[PDB]
Amino acid sequence: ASRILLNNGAKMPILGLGTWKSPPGQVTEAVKVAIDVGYRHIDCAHVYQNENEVGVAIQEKLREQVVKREELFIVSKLWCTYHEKGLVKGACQKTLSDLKLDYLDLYLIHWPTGFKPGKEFFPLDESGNVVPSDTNILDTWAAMEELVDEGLVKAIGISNFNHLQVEMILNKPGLKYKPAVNQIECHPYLTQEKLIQYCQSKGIVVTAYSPLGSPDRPWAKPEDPSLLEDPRIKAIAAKHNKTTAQVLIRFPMQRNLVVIPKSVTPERIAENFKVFDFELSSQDMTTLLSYNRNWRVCALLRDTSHKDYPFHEEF
Ligand SMILES: NC(=O)c1ccc[n+]([C@@H]2O[C@H](COP(=O)([O-])OP(=O)(O)OC[C@H]3O[C@@H](n4cnc5c(N)ncnc54)[C@H](OP(=O)(O)O)[C@@H]3O)[C@@H](O)[C@H]2O)c1
Ligand SMILES: NC(=O)[C@@H]1C[C@]2(NC(=O)NC2=O)c2cc(F)ccc2O1
Repeated sequence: ASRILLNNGAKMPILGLGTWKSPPGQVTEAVKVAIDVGYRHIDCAHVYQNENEVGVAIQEKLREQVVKREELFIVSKLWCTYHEKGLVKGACQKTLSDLKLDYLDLYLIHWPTGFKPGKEFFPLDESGNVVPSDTNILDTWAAMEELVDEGLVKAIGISNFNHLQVEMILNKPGLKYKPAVNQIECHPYLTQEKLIQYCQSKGIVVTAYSPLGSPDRPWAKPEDPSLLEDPRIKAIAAKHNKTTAQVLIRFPMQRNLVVIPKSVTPERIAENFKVFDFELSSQDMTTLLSYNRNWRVCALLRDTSHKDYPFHEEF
């Protein structure tokens, strides 16, 4: 089945296109190709600095009647410098304008960490530390709930929240809407069994980011593990007559996760979508899970001092 049921009653395509690092002069065509080939979920963010260009593609394909808006599932995130109650609505509307939408299917708090508002996405003090905001994530969550009540977003969620932070929202006094999704890093080197189990036990759908290991991450090093070239994973792919990437995408799908591989390459975009025609065995799945090494691509290493930094806790 191509979609999963959220706790807001809407359905979310379990496969989406990521857009972090997608160059602004390539991402319009990437999203047009993705929708042409059958993608119905696009994962976006203001901090990616390319929403206008993603939006151009979405609008053209609506205009062309390639797809209807009801059939698309568009996701964006609230960046850390906009956690203040007075800035949330504005941030959302700028993203909407850029994406040329009148609503988001899903809007996520991008990180539990709030930063000082301003032009800079990573505001620094004179000694190099990121400057935090005094806003806490419970007041940020209430502002996200307002967005629902104003019709700007159909669902709200969180990203990069650890289990104690998910729990804090779940136990927020006067909680109005629970989070629908927690978007976290997840791949065979970071399998996240504990956090996923917790979120799913709570009815919260987990989206797996960097499922291919983010080989274009800016800080990659030639000696890092490589999922795509791990011969153990190659072997499993070979056996199923699929590519390694296809295996890496099918893997979270069979854990009842949503997954959002990024590509701006038309051939790979199509490749990545042909994952609905084969099944990994239970054994394949346990084998993939065994490769966990708690290897994190996205650890926000410029702000490990934040009170709300999520990755000091085990999960
Ligand atoms: N919530 C957050 O904090 C957060 C954090 C990280 C990522 N994300 C989201 O998750 C998405 C996915 O993560 P990611 O961008 O870090 O990386 P990823 O999706 O794990 O990997 C993308 C890299 O893989 C390459 N690639 C894609 N398909 C391939 C295939 N079939 N064969 C070989 N190489 C392939 C891409 O190349 P080309 O593009 O050159 O084809 C690109 O270099 C992001 O784009 C973003 O939407 C969210
Ligand atoms: N260092 C990190 O872990 C995050 C990763 C991350 N990528 C992503 O998709 N979400 C993120 O927040 C990102 C994206 C940016 F545009 C800029 C910084 C950046 O930092």
